[PDB]
Amino acid sequence: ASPQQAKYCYEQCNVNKVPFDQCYQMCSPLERS
Repeated sequence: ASPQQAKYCYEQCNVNKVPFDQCYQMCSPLERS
């Protein structure tokens, strides 16, 4: 597992430019699916 990679995804998603729901859409497979 890698909670760090998850946190990176949820961080960089909005840092770059994506809506929260889109962030969840992309990072969810990584974090928990």
